[PDB]
Amino acid sequence: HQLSRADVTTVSTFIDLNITMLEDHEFVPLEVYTRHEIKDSGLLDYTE
Amino acid sequence: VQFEQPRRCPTRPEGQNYTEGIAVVFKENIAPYKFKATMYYKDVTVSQV
Ligand code: NA
Repeated sequence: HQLSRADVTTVSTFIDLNITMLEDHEFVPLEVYTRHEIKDSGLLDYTE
Repeated sequence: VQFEQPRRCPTRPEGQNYTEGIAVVFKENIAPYKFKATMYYKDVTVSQV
């Protein structure tokens, strides 16, 4: 008779190692207080 | 001599469990409270000439 390799049970001598790449990441600008908020926190503005 | 028998292999960590959720982050308020006012006064000028 005749067989394909898919017709034979396959065992592996290979040791698995699943390494995945660290993904791209985007850092958006972030501020707790903008400089306009810091300017506006004063009660009276001398210039205005 | 004999060969060392197979060692106990390490175990992959369980992995950090994460709770999904929605959040609102609040900061200390530094903006003054603002409102609208109306001033009624009278400019009084006395000129000695
Ligand atoms: Na041995």
